[PDB]
Amino acid sequence: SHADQDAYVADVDGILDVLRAQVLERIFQFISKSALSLQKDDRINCKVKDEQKSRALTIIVFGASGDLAKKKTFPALFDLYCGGLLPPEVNIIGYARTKVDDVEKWKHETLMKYFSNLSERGCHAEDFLKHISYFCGAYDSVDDFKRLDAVIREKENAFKGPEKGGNRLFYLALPPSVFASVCESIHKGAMPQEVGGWVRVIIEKPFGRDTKSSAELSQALEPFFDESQLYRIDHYLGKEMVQNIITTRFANRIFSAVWNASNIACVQITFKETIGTEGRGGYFDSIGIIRDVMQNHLTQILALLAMEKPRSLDAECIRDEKVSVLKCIEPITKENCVLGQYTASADGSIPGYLEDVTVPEGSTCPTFAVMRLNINNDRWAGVPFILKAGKAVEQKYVAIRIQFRDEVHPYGEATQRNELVIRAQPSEAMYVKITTKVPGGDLRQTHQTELDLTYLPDAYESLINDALLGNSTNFVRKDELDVAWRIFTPLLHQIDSGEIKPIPYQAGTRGPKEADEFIANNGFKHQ
Amino acid sequence: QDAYVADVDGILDVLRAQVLERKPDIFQFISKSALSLQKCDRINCKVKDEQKSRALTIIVFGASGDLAKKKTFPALFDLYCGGLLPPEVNIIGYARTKVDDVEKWKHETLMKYFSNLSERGCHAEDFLKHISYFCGAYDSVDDFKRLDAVIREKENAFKGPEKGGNRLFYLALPPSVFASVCESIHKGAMPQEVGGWVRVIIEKPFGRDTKSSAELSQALEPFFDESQLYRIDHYLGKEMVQNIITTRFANRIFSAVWNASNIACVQITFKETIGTEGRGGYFDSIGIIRDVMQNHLTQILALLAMEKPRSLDAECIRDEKVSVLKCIEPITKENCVLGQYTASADGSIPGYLEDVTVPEGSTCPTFAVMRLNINNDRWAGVPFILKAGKAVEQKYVAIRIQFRDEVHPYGEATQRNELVIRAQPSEAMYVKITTKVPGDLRQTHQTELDLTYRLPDAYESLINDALLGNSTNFVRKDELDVAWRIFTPLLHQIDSGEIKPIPYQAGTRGPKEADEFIANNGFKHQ
Amino acid sequence: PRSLDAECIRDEKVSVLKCIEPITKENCVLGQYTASADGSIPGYLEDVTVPEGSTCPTFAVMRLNINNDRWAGVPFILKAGKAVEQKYVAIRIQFRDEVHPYGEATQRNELVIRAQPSEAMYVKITTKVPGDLRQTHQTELDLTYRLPDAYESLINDALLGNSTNFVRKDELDVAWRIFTPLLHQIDSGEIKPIPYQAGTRGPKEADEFIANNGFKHQ
Amino acid sequence: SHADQDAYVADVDGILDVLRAQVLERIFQFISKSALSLQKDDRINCKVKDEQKSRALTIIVFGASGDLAKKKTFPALFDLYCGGLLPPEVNIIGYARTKVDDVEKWKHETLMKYFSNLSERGCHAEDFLKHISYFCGAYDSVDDFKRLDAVIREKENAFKGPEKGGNRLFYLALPPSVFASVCESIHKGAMPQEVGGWVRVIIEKPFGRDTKSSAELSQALEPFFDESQLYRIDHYLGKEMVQNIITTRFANRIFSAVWNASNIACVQITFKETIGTEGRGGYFDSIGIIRDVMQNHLTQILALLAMEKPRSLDAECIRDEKVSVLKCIEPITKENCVLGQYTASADGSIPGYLEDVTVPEGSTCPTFAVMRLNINNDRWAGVPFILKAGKAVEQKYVAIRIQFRDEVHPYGEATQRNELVIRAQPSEAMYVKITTKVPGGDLRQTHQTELDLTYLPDAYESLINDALLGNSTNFVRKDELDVAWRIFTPLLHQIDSGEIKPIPYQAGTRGPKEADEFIANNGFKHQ
Repeated sequence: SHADQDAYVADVDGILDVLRAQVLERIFQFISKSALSLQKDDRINCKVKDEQKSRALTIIVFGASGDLAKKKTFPALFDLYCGGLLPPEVNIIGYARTKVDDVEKWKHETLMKYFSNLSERGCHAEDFLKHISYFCGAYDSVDDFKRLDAVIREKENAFKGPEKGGNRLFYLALPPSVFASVCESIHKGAMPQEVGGWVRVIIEKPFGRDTKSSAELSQALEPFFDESQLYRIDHYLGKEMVQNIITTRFANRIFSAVWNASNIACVQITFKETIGTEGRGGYFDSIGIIRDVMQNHLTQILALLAMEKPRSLDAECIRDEKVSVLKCIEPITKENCVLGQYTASADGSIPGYLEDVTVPEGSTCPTFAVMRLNINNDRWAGVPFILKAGKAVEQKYVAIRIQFRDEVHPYGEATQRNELVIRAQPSEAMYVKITTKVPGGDLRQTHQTELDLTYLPDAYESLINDALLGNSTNFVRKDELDVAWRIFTPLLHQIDSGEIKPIPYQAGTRGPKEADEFIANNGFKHQ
Repeated sequence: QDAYVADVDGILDVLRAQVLERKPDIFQFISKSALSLQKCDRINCKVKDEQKSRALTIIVFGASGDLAKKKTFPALFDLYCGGLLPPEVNIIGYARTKVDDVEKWKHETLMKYFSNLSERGCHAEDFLKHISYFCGAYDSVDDFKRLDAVIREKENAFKGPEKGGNRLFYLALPPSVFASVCESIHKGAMPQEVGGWVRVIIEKPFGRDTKSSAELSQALEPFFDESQLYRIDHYLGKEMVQNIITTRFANRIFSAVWNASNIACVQITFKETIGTEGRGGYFDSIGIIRDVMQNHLTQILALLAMEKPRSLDAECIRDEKVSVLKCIEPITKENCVLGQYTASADGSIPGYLEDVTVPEGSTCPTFAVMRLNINNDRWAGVPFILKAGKAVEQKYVAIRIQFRDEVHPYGEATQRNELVIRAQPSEAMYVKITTKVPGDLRQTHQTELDLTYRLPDAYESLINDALLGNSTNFVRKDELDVAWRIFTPLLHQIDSGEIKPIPYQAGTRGPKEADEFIANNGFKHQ
Repeated sequence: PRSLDAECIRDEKVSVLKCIEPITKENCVLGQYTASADGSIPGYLEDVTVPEGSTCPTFAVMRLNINNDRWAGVPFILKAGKAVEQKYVAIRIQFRDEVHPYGEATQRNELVIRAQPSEAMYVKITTKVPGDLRQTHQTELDLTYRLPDAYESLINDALLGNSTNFVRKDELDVAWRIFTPLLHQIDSGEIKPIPYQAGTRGPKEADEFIANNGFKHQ
Repeated sequence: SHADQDAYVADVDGILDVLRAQVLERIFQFISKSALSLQKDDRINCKVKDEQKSRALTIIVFGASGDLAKKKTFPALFDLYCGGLLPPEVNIIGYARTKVDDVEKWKHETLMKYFSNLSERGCHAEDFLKHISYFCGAYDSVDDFKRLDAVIREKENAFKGPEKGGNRLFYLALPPSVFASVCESIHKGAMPQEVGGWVRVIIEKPFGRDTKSSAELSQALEPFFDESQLYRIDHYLGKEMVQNIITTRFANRIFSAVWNASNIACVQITFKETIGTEGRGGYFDSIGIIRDVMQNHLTQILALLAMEKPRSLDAECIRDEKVSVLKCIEPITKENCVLGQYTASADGSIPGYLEDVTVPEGSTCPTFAVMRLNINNDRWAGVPFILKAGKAVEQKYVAIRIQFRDEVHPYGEATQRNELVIRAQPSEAMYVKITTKVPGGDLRQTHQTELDLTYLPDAYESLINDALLGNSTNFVRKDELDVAWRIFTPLLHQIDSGEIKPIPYQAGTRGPKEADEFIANNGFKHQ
């Protein structure tokens, strides 16, 4: 029955392929006619693409003096440069409100301080600054963007290459409250030239804090930029993990056939940090652990892991699949959620969550959450999916763990549950645990063995790269974002209404003992 | 063309997604989705010889109003493109505001709202040539005499055999000015004695209770009679009414089951996803019952429940509409559940009370389920349920007739048959029955039999009907009176606060209590 | 098996063999070796103790059909050859391809259990290469963690009284019923061995037979 | 990519060198430990060698009365003597079946007639004969070899030098049919004394006539003598050409870096003689031009020229390389071979091949062959290699010609293909053709110039010398010989089966016009 669902998809896809094979030799009405008839039977080595070095490119980092841009975005562009993935004629413009006199001292004192000191990159720092300009403006004056437009065209017409016009990535390293005006501004007069050039806009979290707030922003931006252009970025989702999820499964019959209710006992996605929040109640307390990394980061990982088979690796096909599976998820219930808030470490080195000037005294805000999701579809019905996130815990870990059902017969206690782990932190690792024979001679003399399925810019860097390459896969689409918010918002309301409460846990522990009881009571068996 | 490799792949991508959602048993589904994925011409004149034999003038009062410019004029345009207006048709937009440039007015106020369809848009300029603007009062006899002269002008120039002219007056106005417009027409701009009829379309609301409605009917009747008067309900399509009347009355099978001994319940449902959209203030005076239930749903009920007409002539159908309505008991508060929408989850629809033009403490229902009792031989003890809702989970209008179950012998291997007539979001009509599956008789399948074989839309259908003089789908004076007597006690109870609307979230089905009410009044889910 | 006891394993050996249809001549390609290029292996017919006109096969590929729920329509191919290109004994399970979505960026997974010329057991899968998902690599996962050799293992087994790897009487009977019609057809001359040169893989027709019965090379 | 292959070899060799540098200061397990840790980061002037004049040496020329021995081997030993490369105590024994009475008249009438008359050597003839003995025996009687053994020990114990025992070179100037018995005979009782002495055995062509025949001989000899002892000799491969091939390339970055597919357009190895076969159909007709010089002589030249880089100049390292590259050669096809047979010269002075009593009338035997080999490896894939051999042609020539790809841009017709020529006959010559500027002044005014890369016993003599010195480089090893035969045998079969036929050509012409068309159609452009 599980085999027939997959077979039905594979049949449909096979029928579409033979239509495709025909309708690529000389119209909708040829589909219907063929349907009836089928029935009857060191130096930066440039790695960039040709199209990439074929037209001009300007990256505009708006809010260029803000912490995010100088400490993260520009150092990330710097690494892409060093790794030979920026086009060689790349123009980069930091835009910001403060007027500046010595442009070169700004690049050095505001930007360079934060570049990578590593000796493999030290050499290139000054090289990369030749590509950077400064521009002083506001985020709402149509004037300033007409001025910017002229500056961009200056650099664009100066390009020494075949195609005219210029591609423009607008990076809004800004508070979301200004996204709408900046976007309207770019629409009114800083879009790429008519002759040629794509436009793309990277926007930064938070993408609202609930269904309502998030949809307001989407409605606000959608008059000016469509889903082929907008790129809602998640700093923590890396290429390497996404490929581990998609390829390992979908390229391989062995894994594909077991990726279902009939074979999987339980699935946990875990995001754990030893660091706390000290001195950042300024952002965190309003947000909480669920909105911070679970609604956005863990849920995209879930979507990629649980989705049905896309017909191809085209980005929007994958995104279609993320949306369909997210739509099968029941809104999380307060009955399926255990919350924590951290207090001071036993040793007394790390201070508790409430022990912070920037945190409302008596705050009830969760720094820890374990929850069970139910995915109601043919593939997943009944399978526990556990999401876990926690700050100030025992170790820094990010992994998927899939636990498969035991074969009780006939090995019994001489075997145990196979598992598959996809780890991204503290380092990349992907393995299956299986039971093998030992040499030298009874059949029940067995070992556990971990098979290593394993065969560079970091997560953030590779997202900027994908956006330059025009690949939307790992970016949350508008519809996708809405559904995710609908999965979490009702629980978030019950939390704000006090209906469930965080359990205290000392910084440096696993978290609340009740969380582990919860996990073990939701289908997981300790190895 | 590496963008031919692309677009067909997207086509396939859409087909794929269709089949994986619906999951057919696949070639034929792909076949019939390819054809649903497809689905400078001269206007061929489809008009009768009586219609081309005399001049026609259509006068839209309130022409610069939202109803007339967004709905009436685009409708007339569609009829023009469809060949359903005579070739020499004269249409006059009458309004109170002076206009420097009538040609600008035509482009900016009307053409803006014409269907931007390829096979329509290229007639727009030809259509505007049939349209004039006229500036006047709605109550001054001299203005209608000046209108009369503007019309006679066009009539007396008619390039055709009969003299005089037919005049359709469309009153796209508040009901408060109808009496004065009608009187003004009576005294000032009736058709020429030499020849032509006068017809007058008037828009809802037709009062807000028995008394006010009767007052309004008495205020109009000295000027126009029920052969002239056309109380339009925009939603009642020709296609759904043929479904209701022919399927039943032409067939022994459906005639024979259309009664108390075979029908468990009947539900007439009107659902929209839109809210009041800023215009809460206006709606707050009316409420959902007066808005669509006392008028639209009740006409549907009438047609569904009537005895057999002495003929298929319009007034015979109307007589039967009247007779069955006369058998309906006034709705009680106990047989009524009210709702009032709150904000949608994504906030695209603000709550009904969030609208600043809605007064604090409003108790106005945006949703209503109720039960009517038709006390006659055909219907005694059969629950008729009317349901109407704004800001619910989908856009949908349908009749669902559920027949009594056959307990023996199939037991749980069968369930209640249904006949469904849907008008929105598309036309369908079908029966759910149980059939065998291709050893045991107990192995059965619920199956749907499609009974249903650019036509004009429901509103356009009614305007065409009024041009041809077919009264069928218009509420007659006596019919209207009786309809108000069904609902007015309930409305009084509601206005005295005896029933309170239950809050529901916009985008949901409505209050859980409304579904329980349906399930408690003869409906089974299965 | 109902358990890992020897006779339970043997019961199951018997049951599955009982589901196999007798091999037909049409599902059999025969070979007979000729002299190696360097003459180190004289041709089969050059041996004086071989009678003139011998039609005896030194090589055989054939297909068996296991008619049960688990195996219906799965080709099982047995191949045995003398004087071919290498010394080798292995099981190769090839899994069905995932056409969508990787297309030509993937290929059929395999599980291989080799005993000769050394023990190996491994799965071929496709994995990602460390931007595009379409960039993939075929990789081999070793599943295998002076022990006695195969023959010594069996004698030890007989000393300990473990029957597992020995053909039981009923099992044997059933095995003969799989092959005997084919052997009769072969002894009546209805199939003729194709000459192949010693040191080569065997007749080209044997490889084509494999490729025509569900195996893809890639 | 071509640069990365060479770089990979040079890296590996560099890693092995640092292992070598460590593991020469105090075991396999030290390789693995150092591997992980490297990751984390007139009168004869005697020219002979000391070892040579340090132990006794007996050269036994078996079949000493045969034509080969008296006309070639003994005169060749005579020249080595004159050139001061035989040890001064050298014993030389001619062995043969005829019983002889006056040993001194045999040396004079059978041997001396054929020594070099040249006045620089005339003087030494009688000197060299003092070193020669005669021995009468058969090639299968264990008795005779025990008798020989005693005679050798006689001469060996009489040696007036430090080390005891005696080194023995057995030279089988014999028909190959007797190699096996003579070798068994020497094994049974004429090997060097236990105390000391190497044994070496020179055997003479033909080494079979195909894969099967050649491997029989190898199996026959290998019970008695291994590959450090057996010396399959090719009279025509000279030291001077071998060094030109190996040194010029492998000692020099300039040549090494261009010795590949990416730079070379085509390569021809040519062996041409004006002489015919008259009165030697007795050997030739059974053999043909392909087996005579192409399978054996041209192919060793090819191997040396095409081989990958050996880690050192140790002989067996070079031979390993000859084998690996030979293994990359596709068996020659009849589609890639043009054959000729010569008829009488136009002038009518040289008689045709069939015009000979010792030649089967109607013989189809090729006196001429041009063929294309494909070497399927990273270095050579797609590069035409043309072998050409012909008897009774226009000139006596033996040369390698390497034709490099044109640099079309930017000199155009003011430049042409560089070439490298290594000639051995009619005289030694090695040059590159390149394009230079002329003085007195446009950049496109250019000349062709041949650079001379040039800075003594003959070919045969220097092979006997290498064998005395124990150097196997220019001798075909057992595995090497097998692979070469596998490259040629299938074509030789198609030839014997008549599937391609020789074209007639008049003695004294280039050969068949079709051969030159063939060459020009296989990548070569005339200068």
